[PDB]
Amino acid sequence: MYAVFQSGGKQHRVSEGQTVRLEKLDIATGETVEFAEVLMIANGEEVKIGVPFVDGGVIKAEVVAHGRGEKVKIVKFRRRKHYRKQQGHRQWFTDVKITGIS
Amino acid sequence: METIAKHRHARSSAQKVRLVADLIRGKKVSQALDILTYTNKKAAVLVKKVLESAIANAEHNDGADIDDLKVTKIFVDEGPSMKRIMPRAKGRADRILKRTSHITVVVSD
Amino acid sequence: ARVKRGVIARARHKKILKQAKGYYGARSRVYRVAFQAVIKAGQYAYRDRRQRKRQFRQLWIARINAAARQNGISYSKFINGLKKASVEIDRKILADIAVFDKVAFTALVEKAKAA
Amino acid sequence: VTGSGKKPWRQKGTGRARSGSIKSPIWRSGGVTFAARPQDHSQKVNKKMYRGALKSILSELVRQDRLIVVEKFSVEAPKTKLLAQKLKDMALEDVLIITGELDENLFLAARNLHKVDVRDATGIDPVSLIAFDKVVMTADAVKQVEEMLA
Amino acid sequence: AVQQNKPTRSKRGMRRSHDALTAVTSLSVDKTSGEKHLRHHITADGYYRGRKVIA
Amino acid sequence: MKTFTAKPETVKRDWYVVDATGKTLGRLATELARRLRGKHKAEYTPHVDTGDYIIVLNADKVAVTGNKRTDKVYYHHTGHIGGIKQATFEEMIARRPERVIEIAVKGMLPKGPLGRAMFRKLKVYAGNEHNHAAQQPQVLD
RNA sequence: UGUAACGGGGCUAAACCAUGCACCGAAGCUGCGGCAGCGACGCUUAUGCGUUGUUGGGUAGGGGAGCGUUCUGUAAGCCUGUGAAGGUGUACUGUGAGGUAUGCUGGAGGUAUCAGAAGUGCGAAUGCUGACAUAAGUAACGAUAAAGCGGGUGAAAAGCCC
RNA sequence: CCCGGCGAGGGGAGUGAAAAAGAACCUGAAACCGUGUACGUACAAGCAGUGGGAGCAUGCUUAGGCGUGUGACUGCGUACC
Ligand SMILES: [Mg+2]
Ligand SMILES: [Mg+2]
Ligand SMILES: [Mg+2]
Ligand SMILES: [Mg+2]
Ligand SMILES: [Mg+2]
Ligand SMILES: [Mg+2]
Ligand SMILES: [Mg+2]
Ligand SMILES: [Mg+2]
Ligand SMILES: [Mg+2]
Ligand SMILES: [Mg+2]
Ligand SMILES: [Mg+2]
Ligand SMILES: [Mg+2]
Ligand SMILES: [Mg+2]
Ligand SMILES: [Mg+2]
Ligand SMILES: [Mg+2]
Ligand SMILES: [Mg+2]
Ligand SMILES: [Mg+2]
Ligand SMILES: [Mg+2]
Ligand SMILES: [Mg+2]
Ligand SMILES: [Mg+2]
Ligand SMILES: [Mg+2]
Ligand SMILES: [Mg+2]
Ligand SMILES: [Mg+2]
Ligand SMILES: [Mg+2]
Ligand SMILES: [Mg+2]
Ligand SMILES: [Mg+2]
Ligand SMILES: [Mg+2]
Ligand SMILES: [Mg+2]
Ligand SMILES: [Mg+2]
Ligand SMILES: [Mg+2]
Ligand SMILES: [Mg+2]
Ligand SMILES: [Mg+2]
Ligand SMILES: [Mg+2]
Ligand SMILES: [Mg+2]
Ligand SMILES: [Mg+2]
Ligand SMILES: [Mg+2]
Ligand SMILES: [Mg+2]
Ligand SMILES: [Mg+2]
Ligand SMILES: [Mg+2]
Ligand SMILES: [Mg+2]
Ligand SMILES: [Mg+2]
Ligand SMILES: [Mg+2]
Ligand SMILES: [Mg+2]
Ligand SMILES: [Mg+2]
Ligand SMILES: [Mg+2]
Ligand SMILES: [Mg+2]
Ligand SMILES: [Mg+2]
Ligand SMILES: [Mg+2]
Ligand SMILES: [Mg+2]
Ligand SMILES: [Mg+2]
Ligand SMILES: [Mg+2]
Ligand SMILES: [Mg+2]
Ligand SMILES: [Mg+2]
Ligand SMILES: [Mg+2]
Ligand SMILES: [Mg+2]
Ligand SMILES: [Mg+2]
Ligand SMILES: [Mg+2]
Ligand SMILES: [Mg+2]
Ligand SMILES: [Mg+2]
Ligand SMILES: [Mg+2]
Ligand SMILES: [Mg+2]
Ligand SMILES: [Mg+2]
Ligand SMILES: [Mg+2]
Ligand SMILES: [Mg+2]
Ligand SMILES: [Mg+2]
Ligand SMILES: [Mg+2]
Ligand SMILES: [Mg+2]
Ligand SMILES: [Mg+2]
Ligand SMILES: [Mg+2]
Ligand SMILES: [Mg+2]
Ligand SMILES: [Mg+2]
Ligand SMILES: [Mg+2]
Ligand SMILES: [Mg+2]
Ligand SMILES: [Mg+2]
Ligand SMILES: [Mg+2]
Ligand SMILES: [Mg+2]
Ligand SMILES: [Mg+2]
Ligand SMILES: [Mg+2]
Ligand SMILES: [Mg+2]
Ligand SMILES: [Mg+2]
Ligand SMILES: [Mg+2]
Ligand SMILES: [Mg+2]
Ligand SMILES: [Mg+2]
Ligand SMILES: [Mg+2]
Ligand SMILES: [Mg+2]
Ligand SMILES: [Mg+2]
Ligand SMILES: [Mg+2]
Ligand SMILES: [Mg+2]
Ligand SMILES: [Mg+2]
Ligand SMILES: [Mg+2]
Ligand SMILES: [Mg+2]
Ligand SMILES: [Mg+2]
Ligand SMILES: [Mg+2]
Ligand SMILES: [Mg+2]
Ligand SMILES: [Mg+2]
Ligand SMILES: [Mg+2]
Ligand SMILES: [Mg+2]
Ligand SMILES: [Mg+2]
Ligand SMILES: [Mg+2]
Ligand SMILES: [Mg+2]
Ligand SMILES: [Mg+2]
Ligand SMILES: [Mg+2]
Ligand SMILES: [Mg+2]
Ligand SMILES: [Mg+2]
Ligand SMILES: [Mg+2]
Ligand SMILES: [Mg+2]
Ligand SMILES: [Mg+2]
Ligand SMILES: [Mg+2]
Ligand SMILES: [Mg+2]
Ligand SMILES: [Mg+2]
Ligand SMILES: [Mg+2]
Ligand SMILES: [Mg+2]
Ligand SMILES: [Mg+2]
Ligand SMILES: [Mg+2]
Ligand SMILES: [Mg+2]
Ligand SMILES: [Mg+2]
Ligand SMILES: [Mg+2]
Ligand SMILES: [Mg+2]
Ligand SMILES: [Mg+2]
Repeated sequence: MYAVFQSGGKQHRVSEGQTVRLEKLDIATGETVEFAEVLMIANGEEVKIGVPFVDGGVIKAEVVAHGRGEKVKIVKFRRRKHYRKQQGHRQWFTDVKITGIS
Repeated sequence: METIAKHRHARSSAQKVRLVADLIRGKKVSQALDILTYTNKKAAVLVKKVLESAIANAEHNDGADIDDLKVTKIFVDEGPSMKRIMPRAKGRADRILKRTSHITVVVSD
Repeated sequence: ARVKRGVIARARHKKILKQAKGYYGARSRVYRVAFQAVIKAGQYAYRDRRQRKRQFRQLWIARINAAARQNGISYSKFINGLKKASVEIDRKILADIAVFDKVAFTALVEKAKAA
Repeated sequence: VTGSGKKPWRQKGTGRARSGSIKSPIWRSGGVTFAARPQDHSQKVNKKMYRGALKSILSELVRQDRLIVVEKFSVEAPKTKLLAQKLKDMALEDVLIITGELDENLFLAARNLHKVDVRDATGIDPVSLIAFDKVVMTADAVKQVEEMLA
Repeated sequence: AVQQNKPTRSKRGMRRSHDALTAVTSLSVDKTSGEKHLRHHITADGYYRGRKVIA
Repeated sequence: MKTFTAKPETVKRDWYVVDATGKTLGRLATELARRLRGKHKAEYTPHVDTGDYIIVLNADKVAVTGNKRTDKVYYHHTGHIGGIKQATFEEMIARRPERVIEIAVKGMLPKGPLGRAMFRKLKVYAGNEHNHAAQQPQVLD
């Protein structure tokens, strides 16, 4: 059932049905997306290869949320040299629910 | 019922009284009153009088029955310390601290 | 205008002492000691975001090298075999497939065998 | 600060931080490093700038319609009760009643009223014309202020 | 002489683990009167092994 | 996705036998230390003891190349005033043949609780007979 | 002081020399987001950007833009016993100084916005004052002239009385 | 009233809006010292954290997943001025 695909400059081993958090897409809050960058599909045997992507495989998904992650503090501190820095960060994500491993 | 009784500003440090107060903990009042009769310490007399009070405290006011009574919570807290000077050799002065304790006893069932 | 500063300082100490919550001894209880630990925790936190990426790559590569040698191929020839077959699948997944679906994994090594 | 200039303890020898006086600001109960002195905070303004500012603010009241210009404005007898009642017909509350001929009758009648203030056309201010919600100017007062500001 | 730097709550505790004193848990009973006392010691009233010792 | 990590409870540890007769010490010890750690297994995790139980029988008969049967010394301090005790590879096998494989493996494993934990699994033996017949320890090479 | 002159185990190849494709390997480069500084840009317009290339380690130091505090004006206004400030938790939120809301405690003050003025922010100065630790229940209890027993009073007596 | 030495100190009752407002008396922080609950902790080496991470203990709604506390084991890691 599971299939592999590239999204936010990185790949995801995903199954049909489950939710997946991935990097922000330029998409509305409840539209839909079609990943034609499918690298692999598994069931009985394996529809692998295709050079970068398979052939006629498309991973269809639905956009769940458009939130920001945990606050990651960044503390750069040079000991002894009268210097320190403070910087928060919240990475944007897009949660997507898979609805078709063709 | 819980029925608290406590010696506040008891002239003895926590450390010493807490040594006795570990003997009695989750023990039957009748058994606990005996121990402190034959515990050879000043703090035994100090803690006993609080418990022996706490039991009557409990029997008169609230709960009654001496048989079913256990010392549930007994604890000592460091009270105020009164400062005193003690002169040492070669002119220097040393601040002695006369320490006090807040002995609390809780006799529940 | 005299500015008494008992309110603002306590809040600043209290903020940091909350970040040091969990540490052993005075490092949790005592601002002057905690503030160092909270900074060093930040220095290590900044560092280990870089090391997380290194360690996991090693961790996957070990799993792939383990799973490949079961099938008879060493990691070096496997990845070259995949790169010569122009397979874009990363270590993260190869290691995940290697653990979970070995019946699947076998075919990737058999594909690497061809090249 | 009251005290002696004598060193509480000698420079060296004693295992303590070198001290010179009881009065030093790093100590308790004496010092305050940069102690304030009774100082004059009043600052210069150029005649043309003060006139220009009055001309600027007094012109803006014509836009906002806070400047209620009138003919003769004067209470009958020295009484607040009449002044409070007569402003209800005029539909006012918080005002600066500017007048050329300053009546004692009108003045005495507007001390106890908080939101009313009665100032002479000569003694107009920048802050007051801005502060109050309307400004009632007498035809004589306009003529005086016109000549004053120029 | 003199500590180089202060010990902890833990160490201070670790040292005191043995300071805890034990109870008696071994009270006798006088044959005649039925009074509690220490073993081989006389009673409060003045008895020892069911016989009157001191008035 | 958070990657899989082996769970100490779920790990299914296997038993093996390795006849060390006529084997090269280091190249044996290396392959032993590889398995003991749990490297060969595809579910390898560095913080869990995934490796297998190994029985190394005929340890006394282990072979070494060059002049190391005489030349190779095993130094150890006694934790004393000036007690540095040495022993050659002949003299080591002469007294304690189990120590040779033990020491050769121990160094190759990691150092720490898990490192000591994954050594426990190794079961060296001088004689051909082993009393671990109950586990059905299959043959390994 | 201890092997102690490969980092160790260990090796006749896991050494050396020569070639050959592999792979690992950094915050280096590429990938996908997000932020900011400049310079150009169609020339927009009074600046958002179809953009657009580009940077963006940093001590002394120089130049920008901010947070917060007590106080004065807006304020005899606004929020407050249907619970202020302060104390103490929790959950959101901003790139940071921080900010918002609320549980308990508290029992009466607080203060938007935009301005103004500062005793305006502390971890260090063998800093100054108070509080509390540590060593530690450790040393010591002040002449080595010496106590012993009985009775008395007392809640209790080695020390008080006889 | 009750315990105690016709004590110190407490516990009830009673006043009061309130007595953890009871005179050591508004508020009651921190250091520091405790009592009880959850986990860890007696073959294990070092600025005591940090990334990874099993188990165990607790909450929520669902018939599956999270948060919080803990942190076995493990890569890196020599405080601040
Ligand atoms: Mg884009
Ligand atoms: Mg206990
Ligand atoms: Mg003395
Ligand atoms: Mg003396
Ligand atoms: Mg003298
Ligand atoms: Mg003030
Ligand atoms: Mg924790
Ligand atoms: Mg945490
Ligand atoms: Mg400390
Ligand atoms: Mg704390
Ligand atoms: Mg570093
Ligand atoms: Mg990298
Ligand atoms: Mg002089
Ligand atoms: Mg000096
Ligand atoms: Mg000193
Ligand atoms: Mg001063
Ligand atoms: Mg004074
Ligand atoms: Mg003064
Ligand atoms: Mg000036
Ligand atoms: Mg007004
Ligand atoms: Mg008046
Ligand atoms: Mg003119
Ligand atoms: Mg003129
Ligand atoms: Mg030191
Ligand atoms: Mg001891
Ligand atoms: Mg010798
Ligand atoms: Mg290591
Ligand atoms: Mg074990
Ligand atoms: Mg030597
Ligand atoms: Mg050597
Ligand atoms: Mg080497
Ligand atoms: Mg080589
Ligand atoms: Mg070469
Ligand atoms: Mg770069
Ligand atoms: Mg980018
Ligand atoms: Mg150009
Ligand atoms: Mg661009
Ligand atoms: Mg810079
Ligand atoms: Mg501003
Ligand atoms: Mg503000
Ligand atoms: Mg303010
Ligand atoms: Mg104000
Ligand atoms: Mg006013
Ligand atoms: Mg008023
Ligand atoms: Mg009012
Ligand atoms: Mg009114
Ligand atoms: Mg006023
Ligand atoms: Mg507010
Ligand atoms: Mg409320
Ligand atoms: Mg409230
Ligand atoms: Mg508040
Ligand atoms: Mg804000
Ligand atoms: Mg604000
Ligand atoms: Mg509100
Ligand atoms: Mg409120
Ligand atoms: Mg008032
Ligand atoms: Mg105020
Ligand atoms: Mg305020
Ligand atoms: Mg204001
Ligand atoms: Mg408001
Ligand atoms: Mg506001
Ligand atoms: Mg506004
Ligand atoms: Mg200051
Ligand atoms: Mg301070
Ligand atoms: Mg400093
Ligand atoms: Mg004071
Ligand atoms: Mg003692
Ligand atoms: Mg000692
Ligand atoms: Mg001792
Ligand atoms: Mg001693
Ligand atoms: Mg002594
Ligand atoms: Mg004496
Ligand atoms: Mg002496
Ligand atoms: Mg003498
Ligand atoms: Mg003599
Ligand atoms: Mg008598
Ligand atoms: Mg008498
Ligand atoms: Mg009597
Ligand atoms: Mg009497
Ligand atoms: Mg009597
Ligand atoms: Mg009696
Ligand atoms: Mg006597
Ligand atoms: Mg005597
Ligand atoms: Mg009585
Ligand atoms: Mg009595
Ligand atoms: Mg008496
Ligand atoms: Mg009292
Ligand atoms: Mg009394
Ligand atoms: Mg009461
Ligand atoms: Mg009654
Ligand atoms: Mg009642
Ligand atoms: Mg009442
Ligand atoms: Mg009432
Ligand atoms: Mg209350
Ligand atoms: Mg209330
Ligand atoms: Mg009460
Ligand atoms: Mg009450
Ligand atoms: Mg209460
Ligand atoms: Mg109460
Ligand atoms: Mg009050
Ligand atoms: Mg109070
Ligand atoms: Mg408190
Ligand atoms: Mg407190
Ligand atoms: Mg417990
Ligand atoms: Mg337990
Ligand atoms: Mg346990
Ligand atoms: Mg051992
Ligand atoms: Mg253990
Ligand atoms: Mg140790
Ligand atoms: Mg270490
Ligand atoms: Mg640690
Ligand atoms: Mg941590
Ligand atoms: Mg972590
Ligand atoms: Mg985890
Ligand atoms: Mg974690
Ligand atoms: Mg559980
Ligand atoms: Mg549940
Ligand atoms: Mg480690
Ligand atoms: Mg290290």
